[PDB]
Amino acid sequence: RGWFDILDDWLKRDRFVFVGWSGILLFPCAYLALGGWLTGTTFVTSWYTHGLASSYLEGCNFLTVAVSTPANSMGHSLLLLWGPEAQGDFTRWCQLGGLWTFIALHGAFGLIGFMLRQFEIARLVGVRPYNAIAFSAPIAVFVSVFLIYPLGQSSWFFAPSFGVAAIFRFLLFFQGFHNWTLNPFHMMGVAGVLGGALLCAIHGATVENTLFQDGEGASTFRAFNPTQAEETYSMVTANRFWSQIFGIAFSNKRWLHFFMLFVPVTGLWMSAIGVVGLALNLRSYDFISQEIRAAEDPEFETFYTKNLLLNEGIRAWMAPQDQPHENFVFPEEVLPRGNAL
Amino acid sequence: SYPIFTVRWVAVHTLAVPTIFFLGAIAAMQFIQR
Amino acid sequence: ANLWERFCNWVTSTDNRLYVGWFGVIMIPTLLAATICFVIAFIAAPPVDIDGIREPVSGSLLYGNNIITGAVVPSSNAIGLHFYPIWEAASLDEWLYNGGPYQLIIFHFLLGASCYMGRQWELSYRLGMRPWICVAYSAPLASAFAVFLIYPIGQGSFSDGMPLGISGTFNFMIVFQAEHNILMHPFHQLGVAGVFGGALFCAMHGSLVTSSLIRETTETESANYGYKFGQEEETYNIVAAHGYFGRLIFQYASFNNSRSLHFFLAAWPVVGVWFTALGISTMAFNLNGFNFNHSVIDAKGNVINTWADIINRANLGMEVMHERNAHNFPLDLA
Amino acid sequence: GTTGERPFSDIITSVRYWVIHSITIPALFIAGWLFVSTGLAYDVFGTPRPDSYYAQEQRSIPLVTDRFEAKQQVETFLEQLK
Amino acid sequence: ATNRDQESSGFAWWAGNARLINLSGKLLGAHVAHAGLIVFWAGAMTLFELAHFIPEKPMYEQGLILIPHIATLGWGVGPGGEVVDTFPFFVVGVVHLISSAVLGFGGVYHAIRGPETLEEYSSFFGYDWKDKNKMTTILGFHLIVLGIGALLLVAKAMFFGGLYDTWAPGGGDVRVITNPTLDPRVIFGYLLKSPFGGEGWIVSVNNLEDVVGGHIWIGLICIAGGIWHILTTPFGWARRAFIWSGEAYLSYSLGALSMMGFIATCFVWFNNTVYPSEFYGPTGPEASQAQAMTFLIRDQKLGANVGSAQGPTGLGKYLMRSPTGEIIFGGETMRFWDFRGPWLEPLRGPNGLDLNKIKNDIQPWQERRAAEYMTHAPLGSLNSVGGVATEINSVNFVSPRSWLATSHFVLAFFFLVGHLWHAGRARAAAAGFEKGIDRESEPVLSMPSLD
Amino acid sequence: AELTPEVLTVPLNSEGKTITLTEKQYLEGKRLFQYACASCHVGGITKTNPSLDLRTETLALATPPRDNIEGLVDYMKNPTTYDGEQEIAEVHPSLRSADIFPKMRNLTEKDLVAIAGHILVEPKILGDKWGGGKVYY
Ligand code: CLA
Ligand code: CLA
Ligand code: CLA
Ligand code: CLA
Ligand SMILES: CC1=C(/C=C/C(C)=C/C=C/C(C)=C/C=C/C=C(C)/C=C/C=C(C)/C=C/C2=C(C)CCCC2(C)C)C(C)(C)CCC1
Ligand SMILES: CC1=C(/C=C/C(C)=C/C=C/C(C)=C/C=C/C=C(C)/C=C/C=C(C)/C=C/C2=C(C)CCCC2(C)C)C(C)(C)CCC1
Ligand SMILES: CC1=C(/C=C/C(C)=C/C=C/C(C)=C/C=C/C=C(C)/C=C/C=C(C)/C=C/C2=C(C)CCCC2(C)C)C(C)(C)CCC1
Ligand code: OEY
Ligand SMILES: [Cl-]
Ligand SMILES: [Cl-]
Ligand SMILES: [Fe+2]
Repeated sequence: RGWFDILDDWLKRDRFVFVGWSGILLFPCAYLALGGWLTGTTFVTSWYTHGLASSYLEGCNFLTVAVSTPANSMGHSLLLLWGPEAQGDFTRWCQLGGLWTFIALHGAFGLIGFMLRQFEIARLVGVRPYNAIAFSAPIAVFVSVFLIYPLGQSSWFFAPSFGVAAIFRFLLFFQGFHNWTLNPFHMMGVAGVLGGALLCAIHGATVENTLFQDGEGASTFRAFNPTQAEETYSMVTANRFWSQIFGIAFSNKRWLHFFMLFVPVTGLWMSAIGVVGLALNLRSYDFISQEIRAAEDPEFETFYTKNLLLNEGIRAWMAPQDQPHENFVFPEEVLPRGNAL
Repeated sequence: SYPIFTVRWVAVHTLAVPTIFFLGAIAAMQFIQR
Repeated sequence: ANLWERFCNWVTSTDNRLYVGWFGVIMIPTLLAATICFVIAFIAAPPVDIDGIREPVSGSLLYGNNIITGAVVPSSNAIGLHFYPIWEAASLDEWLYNGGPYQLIIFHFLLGASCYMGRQWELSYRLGMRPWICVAYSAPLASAFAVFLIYPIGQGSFSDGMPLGISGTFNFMIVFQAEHNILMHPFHQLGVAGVFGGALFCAMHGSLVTSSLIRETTETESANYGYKFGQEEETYNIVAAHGYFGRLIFQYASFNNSRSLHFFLAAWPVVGVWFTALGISTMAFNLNGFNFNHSVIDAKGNVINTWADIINRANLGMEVMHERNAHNFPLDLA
Repeated sequence: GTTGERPFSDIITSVRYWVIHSITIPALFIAGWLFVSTGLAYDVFGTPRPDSYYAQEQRSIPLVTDRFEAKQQVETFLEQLK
Repeated sequence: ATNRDQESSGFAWWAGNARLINLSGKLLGAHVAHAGLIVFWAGAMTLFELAHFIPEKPMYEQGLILIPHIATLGWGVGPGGEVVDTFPFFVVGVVHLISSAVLGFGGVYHAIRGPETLEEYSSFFGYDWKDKNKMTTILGFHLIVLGIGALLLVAKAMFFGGLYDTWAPGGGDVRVITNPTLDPRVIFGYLLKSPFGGEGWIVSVNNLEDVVGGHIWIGLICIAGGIWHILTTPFGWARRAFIWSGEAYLSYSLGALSMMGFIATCFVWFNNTVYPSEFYGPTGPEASQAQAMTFLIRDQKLGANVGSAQGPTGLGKYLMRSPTGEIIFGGETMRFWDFRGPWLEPLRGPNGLDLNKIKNDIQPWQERRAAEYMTHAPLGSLNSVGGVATEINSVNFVSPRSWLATSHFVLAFFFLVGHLWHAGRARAAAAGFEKGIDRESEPVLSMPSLD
Repeated sequence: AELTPEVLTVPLNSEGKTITLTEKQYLEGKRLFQYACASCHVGGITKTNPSLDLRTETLALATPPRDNIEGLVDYMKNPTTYDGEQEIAEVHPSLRSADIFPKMRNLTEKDLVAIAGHILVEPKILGDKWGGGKVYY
């Protein structure tokens, strides 16, 4: 009954917002990541790091506001407030991109805290910690995309900026430079996400349309008591419907709900790996046999080669402004363009 | 007989009071002319 | 009974391994025609002048494609929205050149998938089920109509429909972004919320039911043997899964009604995908995504770029390179 | 059950609640408004005013090009503005 | 508490209008009050458009969808679609809006004050959804009303000043129609045209004679069907084929409205006869054709021989052949060679565009129309930045053809969803399992195993 | 940067006399140019004939010179080809053709001057972007 056991008691008290030991890590970091984003999109520019407006105060709307990444010349600096670049000057810190690493790092630790929170609450209630395990896929995505990818590149400049339109630019950068649609690791991630969404919809619709009549009203929602032992819908009729419509059906409810965990979780993990590849420019950019042929045979054309022409257009037309620190000067005459346009 | 200051109380006000502050800032922004 | 009644009983029989049904009577031949034509074309079809400019695009494996680059190529821009059955061509060779297999495949397939939707209703009625599974399928079905039919209609040509291929899909997506700023369109943003959220809620529900599985096995066997097909009892403690998930957030942010929980799982991705399909369907008529190009200017009048202007720079690179030989006149109006 | 706090339905319907917050909410709003309208938000965060993006005759962006002279660079650009 | 709560009616609040399925009086008030809202919106919106109308700007630069409907019927407009008197728009606006008050008064009266069920107050007005005889009678009355309404458009066109005719000689003009088309080979030939390119089913109707003619057929057919259903009751094959319930009737109409919504979408996008491009802006095909015309005219003025100019691909830069040989504009607009429009048909010969008319007979009004239509192509952004998606802000414009086609596709799609919803529910309801599977007689449990 | 009277000072005529506009006039000429001209001239290009733009160096080399308020007001009254050789009021909106180009009807001489001031001031602010087309977007 030492002071440690007494702090443990109060942290694990049943209250409206459970705290736990993991709250000490979670609540500060998640609040400061959140607040840093809200503060930055409201009040802070990207003028000196990017040559862009990026707050409401400058006249941006919700789609174009961002906490943008620090300038390329900062490298992978931690950009601590008391560090050598800002020297404690808060205003300078904002102007140099300090909010971006502020949000990225506090968010990294808030995510750790949230996963620990899932273990902590699971252990106290005595359930298996599969929801914590599922949360590894968001973590894998966050770390690969926001931390690993820029560490492989020249600087944090090329990480995602925290904004709706900023993320769209990132998407399109990844097409023009990395040919990321062509990457089998992104394709697996796509299948895992669209498959998760399929599983989500087909399972919910199947349960809603094989319910037993457990009440007398037309709103079927009131005929479920969370304490009841019986299944609320018919696994036997669902199984038959799908066996005859689609040829196969689930028969084992446990496997069914495990599969719902497995699919999206694996998808995101697979995309995480491909982004680690892209940190190194280890792209699936090309197909050598097709380039050999195309180079030799000016009548050979596929959708593969048409898309590389699109990529070359993205790179040339977007680099000068997207990478201002490079001082790209492209005369009109070197810009790639088809006829007329 | 409920408490009025709880952990929950701190939770909602840590969010709410900056939210309303920020709203007025954004409201005022709609009248900034270049 | 007479032969017609014998046939009607077979068609609607719930004893067939696969339900046939009246929708199935249309669905089976049209899907078989679409599938057989697709497999042959993907393997063997010769190049297709998709853009009507005598510049054939090779789509098939035998003509130098792999699984990722190969496609059934959309039919020629010279055809526009004209109907091009095999019997309108002067020879199979002419029909192959102008991309006839694309029309045959997509019309047979749209028709067959629409009956797939109907056939879901039909069996649900023979089984005594509630009928709305087919409503869920309408979201992927509507999305398919959008890319294969509605969008060609709005732009005037099946040559601007989505190719039947992996890289052809990407080509369609990139050109769509340049000409509509679909990323900046809220219906697509609703479709992303729909499928991200679907994947999340799929992971959540799966992880939560699994987390609260009742101990029914030893540690050496698969816990899946704790459920027996058709058992009356539930295999997990929903109260325990609520008690975990209620505390993870707060008590009322968590479902305790299994029926409300599952309707939420159905409704979320169905609605989002409805919207993104509506997004393609209305960008077919060139009501495009938000345009904020040069929306911010300073006291003098200089353009202060936002991230929207950077997106426009990339959009411009797709615009000026796509179909590089196809435009003679400065505006790309469809 | 209930973890012992007062229900939100109870509080927001209570008179004492709206007595307290008829003031706090609009005051917090006013303060945020004042934060922007005094021009104070520009100075705390260093956000350009509509007139201080470019010098009158320069079209180039004041982009920082050095890691440790960075803060020195941003100060020099702010004084070529005058 | 006559329904009005879940415990008695069986429906939750979010499905509460379903509490009215068997309260004919309260249901009547819902329909009339709703009709009030429809008439109200037609009233308010016209006045709004009228307040915001600047007769110097084209209608399609001003975000107008209702005034172009009134202009098409002949009122307020002169040669070339020029607005000559705005008073008829005011009249149309005020008269609907005044009407919405008497509609709303009747709706709110029947919904709140009047009898909740009509069946005891009068055998004529009350009904049971399952009375197959009463139902066809109500259908028959509404049929007659529709045929009358159809003939009102004939009356406007033949006896009350005519309709705006974009095709009318000399730039367009209002015109009395005196010889409507009655030849059923034409009128019903439209129903049998294929919907694909260059045919376009009934969307291809390109002259006021066919339009007025077809509305004479439809009005007479609707009046005959009104009588027919008033005097008949459904035959056995029809009795065995349908679900006879209130909700099933709803699903049927939802299906029909969906179908109509999709057709209207394509009507406004392709048809420039009953949606004159003078009022609605150029069609997509029309704008894209107008661009090739514009640069034919420019380059020919500099001395280009537009008929022999080989393009980059080998096809003609300005002129090529369609797949059946017609001479047509080149470039990507080759997909639009089915376009037909009053500004372009004067250059058409028996083989398509005529090189000699191109060399000699292009009037300045055609160069004006084609520049105008090309710079008003139906492209633009959600926030009404006109142009392609990569255009900078400046032009505040979205074509009303875009606005009308996008909205009615969305509406037609959601009504098809509503059809499937209510149709499937109506079938399940009628068979007795819309509330779920009976545990004590689960059907699948009484069926053989699939394998 | 800001909108100074130095920026708002444009050639009145070809004989080097200048006039100096106000903020209200510049905004007026932008609103009017949007309303009347931008459908073909957005950003200083010419969609229906990209070879002729609204660049000050281009208006300079027109016959007669068009890089001054009076020369532009004259163009909006009686537009000619680039070399002066031909009147084009029939296919270019002008006061002389306000019957066929109705958006010109309501315009007055002060409105034309506002539009001309906008066209002449705008490249002093945007530089290459004005009349440069999509390369500079
Ligand atoms: C709002 C309009 C409306 C509605 C809802 C009804 C509803 C009904 N009618 Mg009525 N009818 C109407 C208008 C309408 N009618 C008009 C205007 C006329 C005058 C011509 C008639 C003449 C009429 C007759 C003569 C009969 C009905 C009958 C019926 C009943 C069965 C109809 C049926 O089986 O569906 C249609 C279902 C079918 C299987 C029919 C074949 C459908 C094919 C596949 C469609 C394709 C051909 C199509 C008819 C025309 C081609 C157009 C195409 C290009 C799109 C039903 C209660 C029947 C009845 O019971 O009478 C008491 C009957 O015999 N109606
Ligand atoms: C959950 C709590 C938490 C966590 C994990 C972090 C984590 C972080 N913050 Mg945040 N921060 C927090 C709360 C937290 N903060 C709060 C409440 C505020 C409000 C004031 C801030 C305000 C803030 C600012 C303004 C900044 C950070 C920054 C940082 C980063 C660098 C910190 C650093 O270098 O540490 C250095 C300090 C330590 C490592 C602590 C050492 C601990 C002791 C002294 C070691 C000695 C122990 C002894 C030997 C043995 C004792 C044994 C025991 C039994 C007695 C890091 C990501 C910086 C950042 O994000 O830059 C990009 C930054 O600029 N934080
Ligand atoms: C077009 C819209 C529309 C219409 C016409 C109706 C009509 C109706 N509803 Mg539905 N309903 C709607 C939308 C609509 N609803 C929506 C969106 C919802 C979701 C929340 C519901 C949910 C719902 C439920 C849950 C229930 C109804 C019920 C009813 C019926 C009885 C209403 C009653 O007693 O209220 C009494 C209310 C009042 C007396 C308050 C006064 C409101 C009046 C009627 C409005 C007048 C305002 C207007 C400006 C009048 C001035 C004009 C005048 C000069 C002429 C009535 C026929 C009830 C029913 O079916 O009963 C069996 C019922 O239980 N509705
Ligand atoms: C289609 C809509 C509709 C329907 C079916 C009914 C039906 C009914 N109403 Mg209702 N009502 C409506 C609309 C409707 N009403 C509207 C719009 C108003 C507002 C004025 C009212 C106000 C109202 C009141 C205040 C009362 C009724 C009553 C009644 C009942 C007897 C009506 C009667 O006297 O008939 C007898 C038949 C006649 C008098 C023949 C003349 C009918 C009119 C004048 C012909 C007009 C035709 C018109 C040209 C068609 C075009 C209209 C429009 C498109 C321009 C009956 C159940 C009474 C009731 O139920 O008592 C409790 C009652 O007290 N209604
Ligand atoms: C960074 C930093 C920090 C922190 C800060 C913070 C903590 C902040 C916070 C802040 C915040 C916390 C803010 C908030 C805000 C909010 C807002 C801004 C909101 C708004 C919203 C809205 C707008 C909504 C609305 C809506 C919609 C839109 C739709 C639907 C409906 C609704 C109604 C919902 C410190 C100090 C450490 C220092 C260092 C730096
Ligand atoms: C039942 C119900 C409901 C519904 C309601 C409704 C639907 C109604 C409607 C109503 C209506 C529908 C109404 C109407 C109104 C109208 C009016 C009120 C009008 C008036 C007008 C006037 C007065 C005009 C004037 C003028 C003139 C003459 C000239 C120009 C100027 C002006 C415009 C000013 C709800 C949902 C709520 C809830 C539940 C129950
Ligand atoms: C006015 C006009 C015109 C004319 C039109 C007409 C004359 C119309 C007709 C139309 C018609 C004549 C229509 C009809 C329709 C039909 C339908 C829409 C049907 C449907 C059916 C159903 C839906 C059925 C179903 C079923 C089945 C299939 C099986 C058994 C069961 C049941 C019965 C359910 C024209 C274009 C010249 C020009 C412009 C104006
Ligand atoms: O993008 Mn751009 O726009 Ca719709 O067409 Mn005109 O060019 Mn071409 O044929 Mn495929 O695609
Ligand atoms: Cl392309
Ligand atoms: Cl072209
Ligand atoms: Fe489940």
